Amino acid sequence: STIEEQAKTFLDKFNHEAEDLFYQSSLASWNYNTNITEENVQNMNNAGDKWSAFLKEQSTLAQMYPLQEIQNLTVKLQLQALQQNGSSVLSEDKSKRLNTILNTMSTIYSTGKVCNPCLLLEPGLNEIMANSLDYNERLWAWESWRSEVGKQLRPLYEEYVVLKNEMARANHYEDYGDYWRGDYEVNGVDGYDYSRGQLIEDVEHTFEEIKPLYEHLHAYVRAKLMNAYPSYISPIGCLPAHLLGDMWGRFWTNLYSLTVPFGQKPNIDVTDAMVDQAWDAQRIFKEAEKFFVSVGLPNMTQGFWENSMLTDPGNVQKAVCHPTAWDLGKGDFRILMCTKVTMDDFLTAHHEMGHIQYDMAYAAQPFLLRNGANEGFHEAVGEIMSLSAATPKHLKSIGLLSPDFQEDNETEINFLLKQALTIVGTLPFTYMLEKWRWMVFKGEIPKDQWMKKWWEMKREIVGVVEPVPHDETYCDPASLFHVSNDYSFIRYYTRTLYQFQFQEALCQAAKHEGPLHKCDISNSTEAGQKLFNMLRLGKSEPWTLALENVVGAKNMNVRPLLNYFEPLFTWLKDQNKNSFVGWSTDWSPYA
Amino acid sequence: STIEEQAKTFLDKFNHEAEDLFYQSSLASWNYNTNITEENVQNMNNAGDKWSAFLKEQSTLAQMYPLQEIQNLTVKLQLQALQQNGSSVLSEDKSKRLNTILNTMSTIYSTGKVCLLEPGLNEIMANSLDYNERLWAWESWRSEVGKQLRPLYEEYVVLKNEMARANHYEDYGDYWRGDYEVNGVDGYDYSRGQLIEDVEHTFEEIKPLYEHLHAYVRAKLMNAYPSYISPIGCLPAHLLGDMWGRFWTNLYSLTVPFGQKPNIDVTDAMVDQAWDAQRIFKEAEKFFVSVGLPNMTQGFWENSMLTDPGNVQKAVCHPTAWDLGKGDFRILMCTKVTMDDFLTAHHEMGHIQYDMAYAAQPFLLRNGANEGFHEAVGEIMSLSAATPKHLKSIGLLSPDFQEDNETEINFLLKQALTIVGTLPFTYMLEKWRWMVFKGEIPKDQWMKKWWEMKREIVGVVEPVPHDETYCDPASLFHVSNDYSFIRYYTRTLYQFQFQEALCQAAKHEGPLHKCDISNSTEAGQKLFNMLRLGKSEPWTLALENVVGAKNMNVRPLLNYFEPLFTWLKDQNKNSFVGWSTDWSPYA
Amino acid sequence: SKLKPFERDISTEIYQAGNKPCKGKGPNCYFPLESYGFRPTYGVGHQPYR
Amino acid sequence: SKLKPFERDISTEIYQAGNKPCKGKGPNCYFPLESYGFRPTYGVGHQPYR
Ligand SMILES: *[C@@H]1O[C@H](CO)[C@@H](O[C@@H]2O[C@H](CO)[C@@H](O)[C@H](O)[C@H]2NC(C)=O)[C@H](O)[C@H]1NC(C)=O
Ligand SMILES: *[C@@H]1O[C@H](CO)[C@@H](O)[C@H](O)[C@H]1NC(C)=O
Ligand SMILES: *[C@@H]1O[C@H](CO)[C@@H](O)[C@H](O)[C@H]1NC(C)=O
Ligand SMILES: *[C@@H]1O[C@H](CO)[C@@H](O)[C@H](O)[C@H]1NC(C)=O
Ligand SMILES: *[C@@H]1O[C@H](CO)[C@@H](O)[C@H](O)[C@H]1NC(C)=O
Ligand SMILES: *[C@@H]1O[C@H](CO)[C@@H](O)[C@H](O)[C@H]1NC(C)=O
Ligand SMILES: *[C@@H]1O[C@H](CO)[C@@H](O)[C@H](O)[C@H]1NC(C)=O
Repeated sequence: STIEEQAKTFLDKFNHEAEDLFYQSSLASWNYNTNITEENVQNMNNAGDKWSAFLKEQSTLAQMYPLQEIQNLTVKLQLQALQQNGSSVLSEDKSKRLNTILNTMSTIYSTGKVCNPCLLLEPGLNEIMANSLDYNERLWAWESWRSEVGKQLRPLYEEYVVLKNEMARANHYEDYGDYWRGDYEVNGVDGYDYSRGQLIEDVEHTFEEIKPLYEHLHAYVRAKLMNAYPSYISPIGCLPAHLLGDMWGRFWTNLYSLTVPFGQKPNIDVTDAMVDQAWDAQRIFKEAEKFFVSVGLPNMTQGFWENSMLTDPGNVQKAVCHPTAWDLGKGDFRILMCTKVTMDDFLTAHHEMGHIQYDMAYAAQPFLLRNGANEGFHEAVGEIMSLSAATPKHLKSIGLLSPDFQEDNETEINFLLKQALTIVGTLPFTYMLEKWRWMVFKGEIPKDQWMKKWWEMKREIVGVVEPVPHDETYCDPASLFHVSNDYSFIRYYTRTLYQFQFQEALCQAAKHEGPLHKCDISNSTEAGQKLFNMLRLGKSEPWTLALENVVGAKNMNVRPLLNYFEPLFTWLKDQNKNSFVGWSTDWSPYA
Repeated sequence: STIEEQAKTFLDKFNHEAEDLFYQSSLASWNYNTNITEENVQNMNNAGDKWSAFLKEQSTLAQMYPLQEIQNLTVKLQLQALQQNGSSVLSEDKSKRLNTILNTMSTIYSTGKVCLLEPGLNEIMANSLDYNERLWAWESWRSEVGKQLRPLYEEYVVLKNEMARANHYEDYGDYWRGDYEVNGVDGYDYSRGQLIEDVEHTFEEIKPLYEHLHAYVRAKLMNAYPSYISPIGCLPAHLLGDMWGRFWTNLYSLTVPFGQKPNIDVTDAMVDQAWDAQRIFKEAEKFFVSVGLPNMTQGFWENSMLTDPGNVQKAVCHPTAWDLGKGDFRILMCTKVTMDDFLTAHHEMGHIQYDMAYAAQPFLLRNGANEGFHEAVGEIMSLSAATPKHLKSIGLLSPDFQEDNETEINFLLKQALTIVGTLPFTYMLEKWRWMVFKGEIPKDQWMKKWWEMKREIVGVVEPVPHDETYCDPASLFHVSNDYSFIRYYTRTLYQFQFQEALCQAAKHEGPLHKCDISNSTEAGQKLFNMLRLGKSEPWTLALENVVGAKNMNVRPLLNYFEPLFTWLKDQNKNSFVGWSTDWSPYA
Repeated sequence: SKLKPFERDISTEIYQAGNKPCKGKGPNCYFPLESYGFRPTYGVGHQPYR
Repeated sequence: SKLKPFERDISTEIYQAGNKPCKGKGPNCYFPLESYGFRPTYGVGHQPYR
């Protein structure tokens, strides 16, 4: 009748009801996305509100079982997941306004359009900028968005920041950015605690270690874009923001077509082989299944194949379709896809199935801890499945890539450049954005200066200068869905570092030699068991320890990043010895 | 992945490699001291450098296993033993100069002389009562050696202090206390300042009866030198028969309480018996085995050389116990049929017996609990063998020999000149060195503070105070070199505390020098188990277990000399008691 | 407590987790039995078996 | 791991004391076997026996 025993009884009851109630919600959500009906909306709304009320009531009851009196540790951790007040401390009018402003910011972002020289930014205008060859159109697009939508999001963004900070104080944190940093804290461990401040410091020190690859990559990208538009871009100055081809600044995938090392060199693309071989999209999914069995991970359940809906709904069911992996509870695992016979769908299939390998292993833990070690692990492990899907060893052994293919170092460079530009080019962006959001929530920077600070950070950290000056009314970061919405960007950076550290840990278990991008994880059942040992732990074990058992380090290292792109880093250095390295932050189209 | 598990695997490897290299070093050194030749010097130097090179690499690796994460205190202590950087922390140019200085200081010590230095300077002073001859020899030697020793001593002190600071100690005196303080344990920690104060307090508690000995001796010097000795002021140091001031023992022939009472001895019996070096040690072994200490095995007996081999294979005739490892234990000595050699055989056997007991532990712990316990255990068995009851029990003392209290007083005075006379001097010297390393005294005042504290603590002073040009303290072998003198004073008390427990086990009523602690097998076995502790259990607990206190125990020393202090009390009624610091022989 | 061999306990009394006397359901008072959710879409380990 | 009755092991595989593979010897890479070193002067428990 003490706190630990009553806590044990309480959580077991919660886990049973939680499995049934979340399942009802997850079913309603799946069925709705599969078939859009008025009834499915009511099922989503009823299951969601009942489940939410359930969670709020159980959190309130959780509060009567103090964490500091419990010696069991497992229930302690489950209570820590449940104890956070959330909206229960925040004043009712502030909570109502916070939910209203979040819904409003999402609505404006997704419904506000940029009128052509009207079009929605996501994906329309971004696709046009990515495919357009006229930098003046990209420049116009950036100014037009700020004029048409940025003015709608700014005053609400400022209020949103204040309301989230108020909630953060209600939750006993300095600001909402700190609240997000708190997702990475652990306690009750043998020297594995990381503080929020340490998480920030670790990111900045890691960037100092990353910088040589970023600068050599950037110097290459900047010089190539300069050669593409030599009458506008300075040979010394940094690149203009509109040239990125991504209004958000997150994806540098839209510069690749201008920075191609050799116009005549292909990237690996096995779409033609699948079509010529008449393979079904569900067969490339079955081949991914064979890969997972070969690694040494559990085989896929029949329930997945029967419950999953892998093909596009087409014109039969009104539907919303995108790749995503679902865990509905009680052993019900499924994937929603718009599958196509193409290499992009294959790598996505590996990403989403890997997410189910994890949900299948997470099922060993109680529902409330039935999650990954941290926020960034799910995508990072899906990316681990993607990296092994991308290497030519995997594709050649399956038969997607021609049996007569031989490595061509310049082709490997073209692949590595495209991959580094997407994966690495985004890293300092993600960092300056998370850090900007953190300073914005903290309140250290006045609201009007925030736009200056964003412009300065783009120039100082990534070598990106806004081609057009903007006032306080316009808001540049709000062009990204996740900035207007409630989203922490620390996890994308963290996911990628986990991703490269994993590729190295599994490469070492696999006992492969050569560049880390050459190294695969197919077969290599030592790597399978090594990975299986963490998958089964998920959120229940400290995430720092959960990774430590695999990677062999107290924290994450950059080294696997350089190993993956080692031939690219070497090539970039060889060209950069002649080109200008670094960038001037004084040059600006504005100036 | 756990620090403790990795530390254990590391230490097990270390202990194996360390034991094999230890044997190689100790054997080569044995061969050189056993047989003096260039070939053994070559093996001595190569093996010593190899062993030290091994330890520096193992210290570097030991530093990768933090001590606070270790739950096994044995492992934690072994890591502590290796993590200390020692000579590796000091910058290369400071180390090069430091080693040059140590070798130069040793060279100067041997180079200087009384216008050869050893043993003749002490023979000249000890064997002559001419005030002026002892004075001449004192001034003549220091005038030659201290001029070159001072600059090097001062630089040595500064460089060692830099070394200590680099190792997170306040100074090198603090470094030494760091080596004497207990570590690797939880809840028994002592502060270095506390060890220093505990020794100072112990000194102050013993001093009041030492003043009674000092008044007695001063009166005897008055009888020898009526025109030169003040009854109130300080006594001349050159009249002790020891240029270094360490001992008052060469005054014994002047200070004998009862001239008609010869000391108790059996030498005549060893001479008629003609005990050789090996039988002196084997009879001592019979005593040690009966006491309960471990038997000396046949390997030791065949490997040791307890005799002078002669000029063809000349030995270094300095009685020492050697621990070579892997069961190879040896004693190198040049034994004569004398009482000093009988007691020396007991001192070195007990010393090596400590080594024998500690060899059962891991290599890093195959060290004694305290440097002072090896000598203290030797000294205890030496004192026990010296006890008249022992000499009677073995049968060498004449069957009709009759002991009395006055003969014991003569014995105790010799013991007092050895212990009571030396303790305030050695204590003073260690405190003086602590002030020079600590940096409390400016370098140009190091000799002035010596003079001042010599007047207050010891009461025997240089016949003429030396000039700031000369460093007289550094003329002493153990001052010129790298040596802590805290271990001599504390070793005496370590011996008295152990002697107290052994006497209590004997359960004899009387003074500590009278009780016979021979046989009493359980007491020897308990001391053996204390020896086995090595560094595994701190020396402070071994002492607490013998006297029931963490503090050093004043009582057994004063109880040992109590019949002598009573004699001194009867003589003190006529003499002036206490040392004035205003008058010196010069003034 | 645990059942004895072949024991069939069919009690429906509410179990109280704490010391406070409790009647009916409440914050720390729970019905001893729970239902199973059986659906054709649940996984192999969650499906009903006869 | 420990040996079973009458089990013989002739492997010299290097043991890695951390969480990573290791090629050869190193700071925490331990070769499982150690050599003997026998001398005529050793004690009873240290001398070789057949
Ligand atoms: C993992 O191992 C399997 C064998 O267990 C490999 O499968 C073979 O792949 C070759 C490729 O040319 C085929 O010719 C064989 O017929 C396959 N064997 C079977 C039984 O299907 C697989 O290729 C390995 N993975 C990789 C990436 O090489
Ligand atoms: C908020 O959580 C704390 C536990 O940290 C609890 O004591 C407090 O009552 C909670 N407040 C509300 C309104 O739920
Ligand atoms: C894994 O599941 C698939 C499902 O079709 C099956 O064909 C395959 O044989 C299974 N492999 C193993 C090793 O169970
Ligand atoms: C979509 O759901 C509604 C309501 O359940 C149903 O009547 C309709 O037939 C479904 N559409 C398809 C294509 O199955
Ligand atoms: C590829 O190899 C050729 C030699 O076969 C070499 O000349 C060329 O520079 C290499 N390219 C890269 C990017 O390493
Ligand atoms: C002793 O030294 C001499 C030097 O002449 C050498 O020849 C002899 O072998 C040495 N003996 C031993 C046992 O080391
Ligand atoms: C020794 O004992 C005798 C016993 O009568 C006593 O007279 C004498 O004074 C004692 N001497 C000393 C020095 O205590």
